[PDB]
Amino acid sequence: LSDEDFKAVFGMTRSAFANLPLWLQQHLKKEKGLF
Repeated sequence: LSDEDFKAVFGMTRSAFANLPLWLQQHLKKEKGLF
């Protein structure tokens, strides 16, 4: 994903996402159907 596409999907930047706990990172990936 481009940075703008990432922000569109997850509502946050890649670096913000990386600050989330792993459990929430994985929650969001499943939720959005990615990775």
